[PDB]
Amino acid sequence: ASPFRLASAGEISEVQGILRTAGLLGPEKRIAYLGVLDPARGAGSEAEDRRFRVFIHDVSGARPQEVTVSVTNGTVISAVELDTAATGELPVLEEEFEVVEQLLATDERWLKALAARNLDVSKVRVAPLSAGVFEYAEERGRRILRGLAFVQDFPEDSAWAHPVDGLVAYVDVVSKEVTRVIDTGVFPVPAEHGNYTDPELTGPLRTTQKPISITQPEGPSFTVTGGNHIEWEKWSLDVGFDVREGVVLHNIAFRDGDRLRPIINRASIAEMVVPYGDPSPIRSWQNYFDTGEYLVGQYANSLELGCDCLGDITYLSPVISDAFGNPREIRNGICMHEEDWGILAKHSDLWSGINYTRRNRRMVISFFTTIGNYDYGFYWYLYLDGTIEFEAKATGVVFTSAFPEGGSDNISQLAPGLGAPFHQHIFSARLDMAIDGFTNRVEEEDVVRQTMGPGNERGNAFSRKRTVLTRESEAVREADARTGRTWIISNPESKNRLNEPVGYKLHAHNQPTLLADPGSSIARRAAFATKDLWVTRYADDERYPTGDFVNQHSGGAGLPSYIAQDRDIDGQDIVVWHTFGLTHFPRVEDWPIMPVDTVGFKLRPEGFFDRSPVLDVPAN
Amino acid sequence: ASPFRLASAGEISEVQGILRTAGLLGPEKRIAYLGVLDPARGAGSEAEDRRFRVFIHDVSGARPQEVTVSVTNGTVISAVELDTAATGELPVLEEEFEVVEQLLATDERWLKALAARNLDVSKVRVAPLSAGVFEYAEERGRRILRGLAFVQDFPEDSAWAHPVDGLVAYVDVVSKEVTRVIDTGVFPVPAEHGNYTDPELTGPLRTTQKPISITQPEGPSFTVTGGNHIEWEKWSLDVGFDVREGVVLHNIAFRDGDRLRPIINRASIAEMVVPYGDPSPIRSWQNYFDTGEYLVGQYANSLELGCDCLGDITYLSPVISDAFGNPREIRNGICMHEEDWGILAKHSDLWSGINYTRRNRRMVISFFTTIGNYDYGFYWYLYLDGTIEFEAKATGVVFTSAFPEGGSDNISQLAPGLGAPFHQHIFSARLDMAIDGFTNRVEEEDVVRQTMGPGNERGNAFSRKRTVLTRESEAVREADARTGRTWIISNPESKNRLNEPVGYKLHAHNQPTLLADPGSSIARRAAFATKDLWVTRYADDERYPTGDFVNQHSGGAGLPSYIAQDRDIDGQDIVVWHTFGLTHFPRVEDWPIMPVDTVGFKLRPEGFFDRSPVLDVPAN
Repeated sequence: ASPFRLASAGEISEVQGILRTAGLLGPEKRIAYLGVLDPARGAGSEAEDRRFRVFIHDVSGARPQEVTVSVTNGTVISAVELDTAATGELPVLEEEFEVVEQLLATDERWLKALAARNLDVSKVRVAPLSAGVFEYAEERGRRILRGLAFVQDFPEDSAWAHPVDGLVAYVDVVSKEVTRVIDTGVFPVPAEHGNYTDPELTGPLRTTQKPISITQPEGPSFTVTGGNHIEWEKWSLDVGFDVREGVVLHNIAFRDGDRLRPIINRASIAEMVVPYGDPSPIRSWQNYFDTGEYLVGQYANSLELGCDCLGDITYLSPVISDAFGNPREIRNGICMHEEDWGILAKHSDLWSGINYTRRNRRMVISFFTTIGNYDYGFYWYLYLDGTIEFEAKATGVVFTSAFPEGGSDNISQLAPGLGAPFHQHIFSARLDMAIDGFTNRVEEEDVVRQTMGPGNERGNAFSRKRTVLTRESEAVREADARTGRTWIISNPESKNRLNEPVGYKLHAHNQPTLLADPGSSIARRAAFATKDLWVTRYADDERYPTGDFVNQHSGGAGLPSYIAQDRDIDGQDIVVWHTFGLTHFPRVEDWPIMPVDTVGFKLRPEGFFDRSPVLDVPAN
Repeated sequence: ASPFRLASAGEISEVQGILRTAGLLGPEKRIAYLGVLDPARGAGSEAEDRRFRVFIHDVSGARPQEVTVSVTNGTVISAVELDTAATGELPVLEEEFEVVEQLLATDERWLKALAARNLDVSKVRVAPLSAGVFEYAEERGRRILRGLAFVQDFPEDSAWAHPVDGLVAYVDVVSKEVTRVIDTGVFPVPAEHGNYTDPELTGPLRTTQKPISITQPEGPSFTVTGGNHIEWEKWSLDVGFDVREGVVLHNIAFRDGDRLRPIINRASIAEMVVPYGDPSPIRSWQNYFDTGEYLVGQYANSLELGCDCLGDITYLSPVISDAFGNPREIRNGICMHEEDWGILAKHSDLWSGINYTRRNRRMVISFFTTIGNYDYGFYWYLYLDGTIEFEAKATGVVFTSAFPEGGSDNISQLAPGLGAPFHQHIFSARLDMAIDGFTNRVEEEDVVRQTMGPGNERGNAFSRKRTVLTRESEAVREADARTGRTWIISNPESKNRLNEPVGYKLHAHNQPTLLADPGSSIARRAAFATKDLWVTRYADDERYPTGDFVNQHSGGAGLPSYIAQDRDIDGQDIVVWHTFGLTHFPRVEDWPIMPVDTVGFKLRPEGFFDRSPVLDVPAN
């Protein structure tokens, strides 16, 4: 049908079948990751060769393996044994989070820690956080997780309101042993509850809200064919889904007259880091790689009609694989609908007497993911005028700590005795560019100010400078809001009627990048977050900014290594990597449940079309 | 009733009556401006003393006058004669724009200019642009306008498509004489039409768009009392309207429990400049002060249902005064409605098993204004969580020129032989702060990075610094996106339950400010645009960043002078002035009609409330 179609339950089963028949899926193997591979560069090869990539964990202690399978031919294409102590461990497993509370419950030094605090073990919940690479040399090669405790007064209580400070415990999940229990001191456990559902806290619910009914009596303007192909207002694309990256967009093209023009080949949020700014030994190791370590698409929520998505909604229910190879369906995990977006263009002309007004619309493709305390919304927008935008919505419950008596320079106080450490939410978007084809280049555009004098008189002139990025070694860029720095991706071999290269301009929000000291562990492991834009030559194996195995890997694996190749990017098949995020100094208004905050970027046509592409929109 | 209510037709008439009876409104007087004054600082004075301010122009040649009237008592409170050659001229009059095409039509040197270009005078439209203060010493004291020609092939033709380059003419509108006609050279007149209504250009209109129906079967959630008082989701305010500033917001307060908390006293866009970056003598003088010189609210459009504002709309029809003192009604000039705004807060908790989701809503108050080629949308948003946001939407038709053969560093080409000079759209918001009262202060917050070492180990810590602005002379600030610079406005005498000052944080977009050389005419006249934030001590006569008489004034009159007073702003009655804008390098996609582009800012609660203020929102 289409080589970009969503993986079916049948295919997941066939992989389990092929892995089983080839002796790779024994009773002790666990699938840490499984996802389809994208078709190869060279769409000339006719015939579907639907391949999958599988990361197989081993519970007895044996070396894990990276396996590639071809469901079409029913064979295993390759299988490599992995040296995790070198290339990094595999993604964490759902079944492993549950082991850290169980193991520590019967640990003598943990129980002694809780006794000194008069805390009942049946009420202590332990949060299984990923472990970076720090001092501890005995963790190398071993699959570790770290726990932090939160007291839950009753089954429906928000344990986040009761952090147990001064206590951390490392645990080896494979051999199932607690490697350490560190107790720096006793901190009072914040007693105030944080139950945003308790009528005591909420007070009487407002009755002033009248309904806002959004419908489409004739149905949506977009069509879905082949399960995931979308056709909307001249736009064309395929909505894919990977258990690691979540929603992924393929073949984004625009129908310019009698021509389907490609813009972006593949787009996804390829990584996401949440570094913590608390210098305390109890949290200085805290860094979530939501995409790399936990796999974003795995924890996707099922969206509800009227609550999560309002209007005329069309859902997609992606198919994931559980740890044993059985197909698992995320029902209504993808929302799709069109939205009104105010005025698109308007002018009341005095001379002609013509009054013109046109409404704008955007299409929305979204999914939500929950990862421990936080929930994130991923939104992609396509507008009538050719603009493409991405938006991340951060919500959920802020990670808490104890607010030290003397106050703190790295923690916010949210209630009496309750703290919340400073952190960032950093995203990395992978944009496989196909601006009117694969011959693309990136130019950095700066505004330039002119001194009053020769050309200038009056001193009113100002210009713009554009330098082309030619080699990968000079494609690592920093933002500059003062000079209005932006980046244009063009195709030198495709020109508009004015005989100028077609292009698209990238507008960043210019928020701060990674604040962690340059020599820190997190700086090395998340080097991508230290710069706003990276451009690399395309390669099939260069998929993530942090590499393929992020969990407990030591650093350098992603972009810093790809970039060292110093490949030519002037008029080639390039990939743009945009770093963007939020610096969060939690405020009282964020407790007990955090209201949505947002970050993103957008891409607008820069001489792509011959004139305005929305001249043919009617007036409803 | 309420001293903030909209000026009625009756009051406008009474002013005409009082001005007439006092011999100030003779047959030769023209009202260049008329608007109510805001109540005095000291709301203790009971009894309405509804005053008005009137700028009276004189057509015979006599000195204009600034008059203050009290419609309540039926008397003229004060009347001063103005020396325009010193303090600046009055705003331009509608009846004066029409004189510049008529005068030049019978001017020998103009006709000779058009003859050399084989252009028929009955087809040449002249655009009456405001005149700054430049070389010409003979313009001082005289009321001047400058014209630029555009050919209109037929009555419904878009003349913007046919700029007549190399030609400018200055005209004295009061004595009605053409002072100069400058012809630098003949430029080919772009022949391609730009009629976005012509089916040739539009092609067949799309039929793929299905309706999006937005209704409210039970009516809106907001109430309007006293003609302009709004009560919506704990929000309280008065929607005013001034012919110069447009929509103005008064007494913005939030109902926190059994308490109506003030946040902002008065908010408006007090100035707006559109500088042009073309160094050519034909346009190097071009600078629109949309608010200062043309009066934004005067050119407000009447909004249509379904086209301009969609949903359950409630209109306000402000009353302006024509040039003779007669009440003129702008029907449906103000749109008001509430909008759904996605997810407000959401979390699916593993430990408690509780799945929480709440939708967000924003209220919208908007109006649109047309000024020559451009149309601007002014939008104010109030969200459930206490966030306040402003958004300017730029559209219309780009001002065109001839694209020089050798190309240009300050002009964009939009079609064959058709150019469009570089420019900016700069806005200035005046925020009269009343954060929980009038004892406010402004702190500039910067993110601070920490070196790996002592407190830090691991090098993961990062903080925030906050310096208070105490004297007006140190309250002139520049943005810094790299360190995440923001500004918090707090009330040192009001504290939250954690015993910390209540506040609100200002988030700017960090776009570039004025690019014009420091010593230029426009830099002096629009000094406010050279810095992102200004804070001044409140005073009744300090109303605009550019002063009271912007037209042909030489510079320094606004903020640079107010600021020199060096008044204490630490815990006083302060006013925040935020500069924000768009740098526009027109692209082909902007021709023939420009799609909406936006700028703005927002203010979010920073420890204002004791906890999240949206805990009581229900789940519809």
